[PDB]
Amino acid sequence: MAEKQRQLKLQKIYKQKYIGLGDESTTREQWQRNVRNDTLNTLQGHSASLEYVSLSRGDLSIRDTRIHLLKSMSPGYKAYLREE
Amino acid sequence: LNKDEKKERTLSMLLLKIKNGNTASRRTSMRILTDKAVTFGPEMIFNRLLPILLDRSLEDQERHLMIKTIDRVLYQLGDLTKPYVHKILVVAAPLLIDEDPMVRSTGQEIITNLSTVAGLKTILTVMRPDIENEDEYVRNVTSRAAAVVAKALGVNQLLPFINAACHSRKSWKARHTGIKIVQQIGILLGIGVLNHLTGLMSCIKDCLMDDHVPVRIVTAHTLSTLAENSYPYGIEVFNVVLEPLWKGIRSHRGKVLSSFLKAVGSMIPLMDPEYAGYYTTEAMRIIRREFDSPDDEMKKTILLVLQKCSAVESITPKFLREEIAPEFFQKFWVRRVALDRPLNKVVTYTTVTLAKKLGCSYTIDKLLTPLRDEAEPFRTMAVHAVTRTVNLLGTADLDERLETRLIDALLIAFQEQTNSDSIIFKGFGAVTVSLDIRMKPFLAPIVSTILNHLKHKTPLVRQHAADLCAILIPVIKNCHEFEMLNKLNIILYESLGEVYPEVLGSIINAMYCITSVMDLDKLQPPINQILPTLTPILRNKHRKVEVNTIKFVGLIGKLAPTYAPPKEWMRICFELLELLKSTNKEIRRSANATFGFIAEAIGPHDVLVALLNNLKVQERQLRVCTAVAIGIVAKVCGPYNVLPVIMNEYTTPETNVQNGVLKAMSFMFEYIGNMSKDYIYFITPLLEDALTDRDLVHRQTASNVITHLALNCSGTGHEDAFIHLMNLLIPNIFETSPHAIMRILEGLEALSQALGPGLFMNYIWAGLFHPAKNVRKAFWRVYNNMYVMYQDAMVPFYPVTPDNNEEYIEELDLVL
Amino acid sequence: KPSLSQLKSQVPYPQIIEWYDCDARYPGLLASIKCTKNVIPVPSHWQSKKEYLSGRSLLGKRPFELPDIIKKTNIEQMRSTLPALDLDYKKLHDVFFKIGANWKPDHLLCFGDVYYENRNLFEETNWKRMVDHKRPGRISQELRAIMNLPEGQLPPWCMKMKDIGLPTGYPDLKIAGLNWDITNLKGDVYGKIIPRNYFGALISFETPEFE
Amino acid sequence: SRHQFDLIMCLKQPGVQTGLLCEKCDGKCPICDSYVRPKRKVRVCENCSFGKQAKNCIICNLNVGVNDAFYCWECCRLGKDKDGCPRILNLGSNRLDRHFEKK
Amino acid sequence: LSKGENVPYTFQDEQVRSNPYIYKNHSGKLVCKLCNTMHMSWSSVERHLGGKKHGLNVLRRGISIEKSSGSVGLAIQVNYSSEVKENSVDSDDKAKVPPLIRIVSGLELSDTKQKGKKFLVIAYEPFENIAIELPPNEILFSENNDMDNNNDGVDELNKKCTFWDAISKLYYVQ
Repeated sequence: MAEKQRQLKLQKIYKQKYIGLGDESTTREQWQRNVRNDTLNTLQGHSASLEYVSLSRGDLSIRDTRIHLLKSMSPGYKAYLREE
Repeated sequence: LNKDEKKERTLSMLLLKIKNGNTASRRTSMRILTDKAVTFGPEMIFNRLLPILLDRSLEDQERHLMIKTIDRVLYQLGDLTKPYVHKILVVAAPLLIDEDPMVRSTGQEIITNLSTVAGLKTILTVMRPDIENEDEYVRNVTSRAAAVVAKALGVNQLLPFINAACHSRKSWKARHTGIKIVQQIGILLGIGVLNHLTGLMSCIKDCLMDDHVPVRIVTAHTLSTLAENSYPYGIEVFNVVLEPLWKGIRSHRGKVLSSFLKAVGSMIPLMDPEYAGYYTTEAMRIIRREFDSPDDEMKKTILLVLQKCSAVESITPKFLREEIAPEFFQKFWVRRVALDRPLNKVVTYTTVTLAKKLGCSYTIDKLLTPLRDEAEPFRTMAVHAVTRTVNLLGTADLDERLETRLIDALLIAFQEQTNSDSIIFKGFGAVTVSLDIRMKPFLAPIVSTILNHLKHKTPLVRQHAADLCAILIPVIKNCHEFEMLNKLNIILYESLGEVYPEVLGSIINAMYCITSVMDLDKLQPPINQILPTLTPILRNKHRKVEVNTIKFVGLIGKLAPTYAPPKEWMRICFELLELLKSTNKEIRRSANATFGFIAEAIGPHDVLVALLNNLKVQERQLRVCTAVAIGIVAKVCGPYNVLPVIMNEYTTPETNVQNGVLKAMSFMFEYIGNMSKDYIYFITPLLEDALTDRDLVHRQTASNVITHLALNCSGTGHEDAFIHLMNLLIPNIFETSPHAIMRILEGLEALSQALGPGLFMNYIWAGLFHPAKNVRKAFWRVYNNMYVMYQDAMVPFYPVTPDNNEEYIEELDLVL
Repeated sequence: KPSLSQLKSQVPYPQIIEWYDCDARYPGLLASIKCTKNVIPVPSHWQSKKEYLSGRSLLGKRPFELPDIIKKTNIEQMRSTLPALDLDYKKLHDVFFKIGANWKPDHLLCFGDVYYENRNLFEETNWKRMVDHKRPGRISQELRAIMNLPEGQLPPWCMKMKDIGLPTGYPDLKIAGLNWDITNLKGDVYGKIIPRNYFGALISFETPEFE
Repeated sequence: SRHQFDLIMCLKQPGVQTGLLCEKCDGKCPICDSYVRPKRKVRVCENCSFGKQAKNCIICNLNVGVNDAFYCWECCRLGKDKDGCPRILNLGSNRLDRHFEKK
Repeated sequence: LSKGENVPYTFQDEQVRSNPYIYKNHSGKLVCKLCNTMHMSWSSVERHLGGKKHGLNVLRRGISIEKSSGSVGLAIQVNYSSEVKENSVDSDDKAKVPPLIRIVSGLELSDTKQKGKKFLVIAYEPFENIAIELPPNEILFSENNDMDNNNDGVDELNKKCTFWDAISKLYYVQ
């Protein structure tokens, strides 16, 4: 009882720090987003993996791939490209 | 009725067992409430429970058992109506003023729980009729209660409430108490007041101007608390209030002068160097004028300002010595000061702060008149100022004359002390450490008085005679008076059959200080004649003797193992193994450390058989404290010596041995940190039987071996023994019990580092969704522990394909 | 709530999906994860109210047997656990380092093997030990006594093998008196099957020395 | 605390100041409560600093502190090091209940 | 509380036990091997052996065993007490029940060593059971001796060929 209700309290504190921590009832929609935002963060973050993506895209400057990856963290970046 | 009249008894029976009941009774009736609190009507609980707390009969033991039930009930239900929120605060809030802090906190623990339960809107409705109340005590209570609410919910939500009360022209008293709410907001929030300081300042300034003096005074204190709690940062918000203070200082005198100066005194350190020099030299005029004020309220304010000013750059240390200092020591060091404690703490602290600006040699110069004074309680005050100063000051400043006069003052003030206190020893010991090589000439007569006081009848004086040897030893070795060292040592040896345990403990302590410093060969008794005199002392019960002895015996195990013959070390290993029944901890901890010192000396195998024969014993401390010692014997003498003897002992069919052999293996794998790799492969079959076994405690202790064994053997390349060890754990994921399941999660978190997140997550993706809400609930704990350790390390491994999710990321399929 | 027949069509390994997977909040996803390349199924003792470990297997579990390498150290005799030591420190160190350097437990477990409640590894370990030792063309003394088949005599299925042929599954089996000289019928044998450096070869092997 | 379940840690962003431990709680990791093999100094947040509170042990928060508090090696490998301020706020059920029974 | 018995460990490879079910596992706990219960103490066990669940599992095992296992004839004359000890028990508790015989296969014994022959067991409440080995596959196994009268008593064997002189306490069997 006293322990189990500590457990709740840390769940809400870890979720604030480290963002995506599922609990139990987590929408597939909800979980997927967190998998998408860590991949985008890692692809941009390591300077190897930013090159490798930049060259493969044929994007003009490494910097533009980096913003392509961060705007993708938004849901309305798919729509925004389509309206161009 | 007759059915539901039964619940009406059960609660009244439970509430009876809790309040008055056997310790094994109430412990079962608390378990029943915390589970069943929901099904019983909160009306029935509170209406029955709360009236008890209003009788005049209940004892403090009985009251805190009732409050602990309110706190455990409020934690669950979570939706509570207003009639009881008024009742609960009638009971809970008067705790906040109670004498001792243990009660003060458990009262505060309620209101911060109630604040979330009952929500923001409800409580603030219950305070409004209460703050306008006429009664004083009720207002003093809910200043402290509404402030506790403020921290829990955040002050901004509660701020317009205060602003309504403080700025209220309706009632005078709402202004007053609305301002006290600002203190206990500023006191609770501590430094964090700050960002809220602007909103709070709405209340203080305008509420300051009130024609009622008792309001005028309160704000002057609520500023000094906001000023201090803020510290360096605030000033920009306190300029608005700085003007009306002075016109209040330059006139009102009385007790309004005591409060305004406290405010202005505590704004100074947060002023700029430009102003801070100005206002103090302004204020230092006022203090000089108020030195003669017999009031207490003013003296507490005069000390605050003297205390604050020295820090400010503008005043020079010359100005102090020329004026402020001589008019200080003569007025504030009167013997009437030393008597009352609340104003002693201030004067010494004020003296100590002035000692920075003042040359150290200046303050110590002025403290010689009180150190030589006739009154006892006044010599003790002037010692605290030197000792406190002494750590604070370096003794390099003192000319030779004060260095001689200081030590004569202390010896005297040492040898008339009545009450037992640490202050004289630390003080007389912070002086010696500073000037140590210079101490040589003064060290002859001091040691004569130690030898004179060890013959004295009153047992306190034989404590302080021996307590002051333990301090001088590190001084003496620098001095080189080794013969004295051997003179003190023998004299401490012949006294070592004393009666009083308080005194006998401290003699051993001085024996321990002489022994470590001195040449091992030299000691007079010598060592081989000393140690057999200690072994019968280990059986002395008490504690001061057990602790100080165990540290002395273990010292010899380090420094001179070869003296007592090994059958004597075995006589000690039994006397210690009986001694860790003790209730103290530091005993049990030092007793285990000295098995390492003996195992190094004589041998591990003679000692282990003594320990493993002791795991059969029932009582838990004995089995855990043997399990530690086997861990310690392993580290010191090597695990290869210990481990096959422990793996054999595991076969015995008694269960308590089989945990004690698994617990011993936990300890020994954290003490040999990195080693551990050589030994795996041997223990995988021993942890094979444990995680397979039926009873839930083996599956707990072996998984507590895996946590130690995985962390520090990771990256070694075992890794096929950790998949084995994993294959056995994961089926324990569904296990309940609290001690079992956290030990298993720790194992799974640690095995993540042996395997890696990818190879480990293969077990966990599957049931992370799952239909079962329970299987699902258990895997998500494990996943959450993994996600914290690895966020970017999981990203390659997610089980995600372009069709399996909508968006995916198209840049993961790009190939250059 | 899609019927499992609908749900087993999506999946490359339809034999995993079960009646209950249909009821998941997001079956389409669970079915795809569950059938993903390396994921291992959740332990099966959920839905069992038994509490994972309950008796029937556990009543008969044997107490513990020290690994053979350790048993060489003689401790089994010095301290009799069922139902002072004069141990030698150089000997003990070598057991863990020099002699038992590479020793690894006999079976261990593999990547996907979870431990289900009724499984017993003590059988499985012997069955590996059995297959490697037992063989076609040789019969142990113990079995010979049971069969009443003295050394040097062809087994009783000899006549039928002459009629019907050699074992369908042992094309390279030679049997004395059939397709191997009868003088090879000797002792416990009557037949026989008769048909690097890995870049990192260490080329020297040196354990850490105690002295 | 590892064994006493009611106590609530702080878990805020650590500042620059070091936690302290009393003689009794000395040599303990504030997370796992192990006496062995320290690694890193603890660092507590501002709002656990300020006045009288800063001096008290960061475990019992009752007795006054003297030595620094370190994280053990094992809690620095797992990373529980850098969660946050490792300071216990409430005094807990065990400490109170001893207190009242004695008197 | 154990009445001095050695309750054996579960691994010891069986001194007839007082009962025979209770053991001790690889740990020290006590266990019923029928009921698969774990017990803390001898006091607990005596509660179980006196319980209603340990009653049932004996009956279930009872059934489970009871479902599987011009010539010359033999005659046995079994004599019983001469009102020596039967003077303390006369409360019409099966006192009217005569001795009973059954043919048992040696395939099941407390020791389970050798077997392969039958026994003509004879039992009476107070006295101890008695057996007689029957190597011959069949002797005196008659063919419709009487004219098919149906009072099964216990079985065809008992009514067919037994006599109980209850007045003299002599049980004849042939």
